[PDB]
Amino acid sequence: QLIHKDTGLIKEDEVFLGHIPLMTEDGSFIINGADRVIVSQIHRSPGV
Amino acid sequence: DVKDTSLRVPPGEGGIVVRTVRLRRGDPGVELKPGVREVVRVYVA
Amino acid sequence: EKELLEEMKHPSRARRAKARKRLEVVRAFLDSGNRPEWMILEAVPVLPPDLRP
Amino acid sequence: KGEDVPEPSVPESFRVLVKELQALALDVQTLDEKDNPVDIFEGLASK
Amino acid sequence: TSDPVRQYLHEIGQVPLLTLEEEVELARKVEEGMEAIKKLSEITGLDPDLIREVVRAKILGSARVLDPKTVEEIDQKLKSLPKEHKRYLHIAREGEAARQHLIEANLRLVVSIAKKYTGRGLSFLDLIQEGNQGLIRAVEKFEYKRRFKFSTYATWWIRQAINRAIADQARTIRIPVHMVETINKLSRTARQLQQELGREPTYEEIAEAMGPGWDAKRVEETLKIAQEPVSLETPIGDEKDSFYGDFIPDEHLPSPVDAATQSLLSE
DNA sequence: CCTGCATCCGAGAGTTAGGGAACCCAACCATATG
DNA sequence: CATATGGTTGGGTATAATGGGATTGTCTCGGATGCAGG
Ligand SMILES: [Mg+2]
Repeated sequence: QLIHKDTGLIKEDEVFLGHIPLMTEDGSFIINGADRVIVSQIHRSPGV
Repeated sequence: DVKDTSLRVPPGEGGIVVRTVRLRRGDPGVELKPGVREVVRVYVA
Repeated sequence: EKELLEEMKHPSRARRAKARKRLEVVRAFLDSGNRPEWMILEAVPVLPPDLRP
Repeated sequence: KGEDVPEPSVPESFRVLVKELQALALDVQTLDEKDNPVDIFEGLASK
Repeated sequence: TSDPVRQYLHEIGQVPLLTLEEEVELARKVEEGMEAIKKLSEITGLDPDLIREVVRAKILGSARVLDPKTVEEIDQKLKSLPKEHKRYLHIAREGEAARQHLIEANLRLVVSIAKKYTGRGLSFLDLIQEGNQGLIRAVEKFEYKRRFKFSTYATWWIRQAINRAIADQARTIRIPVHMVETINKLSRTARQLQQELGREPTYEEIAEAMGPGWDAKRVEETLKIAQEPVSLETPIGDEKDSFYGDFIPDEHLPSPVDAATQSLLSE
């Protein structure tokens, strides 16, 4: 929604943003026709 | 006025041709790179 | 070079070392025949295209 | 042809090295026993 | 020490801004100096560009490097005119000084404008330098008699200079300005038709949306000519050992087999 | 004035294989065609 | 050799606008060097 602070008029619109890849049932992705796996990353936890 | 640019079996390979796929410009869902008219894939077992 | 050679008579060792180090460069330039001002570029050479294809 | 291979020449990587050293404003020269210049480029780079 | 952006920002910030009075005065002095220089040129009969150059060189001083002989001779001849004319020369000097002061004071608008063009093939400092060129153009062409503020006229020229520099220097293979504009229009139209269609449009859609004189083959050729070259040093693999150019064979030099065939054929 | 003492910066860190974002308007040389 | 077409290039827009955007888990070693004491 586009809201004018002064007038108060509203302009509601649904916009297409692109595509999001979908995970298959077995847990992989099909990127450019090729099967790919995202590997989990171990790192230092945030905090004090 | 033309020469050979054919696809041949590399050394140490070969077998039985089991599957052929052809993708041309304009085919639904096909996205070739600009300038490439068509692509041919051969699956050999 | 003459100033540095006289500088090499000081009792201090660090000062003598500095004079010797400066003299290395001065004498290298004097013997080689290279001019110091050549260390500043005016014309930049351009590599042949086949080596930057 | 059945003969034995001839004697080799300067590899092209040394010519590439000389050209890349010239691009850094360094004059690399090959000399003979009497300190005269020896042209390893066969004359293709001399004006 | 490092980070030249900080150094340039500090050097521009060392010059105070201007008020309306100072700006209008500087514009008046530049305009009357240009009028005075053309009057001198008419009186002496020489080329106006040359007297402009000698006046500017004498103002800039020895510090800034036509040789000194001609500048001195023409200056002394210029310092020989009778009264009611050398006054023009003085006004020209003051106008040139006013032009310098105006550019020096308004440099910051160039940075403010150029800071919103990053990420388009030109570094920050290059955009600032081209904006400075546009600012020089605007200063030279500015007409204060219209009572309008200088920045309103300067912004257009700064943007024009930045856009022209981006169109001229952003690509390794130079594409003319009209063709670059055509590519930008193609991209915009394709983006809007992508959003509208909820998917990437086919080339016929873009050709239809550009207008008459556009077919799918032309769209394909235009996108092909818009391709940028890749680096021969693009790293392949995680280890720092394989480059893209390592996989490209040389097709120019004849192979040993080909040379042997030619030699045997000659024999 | 000398000296020592942390301090900063720069240069190293095995081989082979496989891998891959403004728009418009008008003049002017270049090239194509006869 | 003589044009005629597109492609290319230079010039122009007038409310007012005035200082940017990232930074992060190695380890040792050797020389250059600024700072402290005597
Ligand atoms: Mg390797």
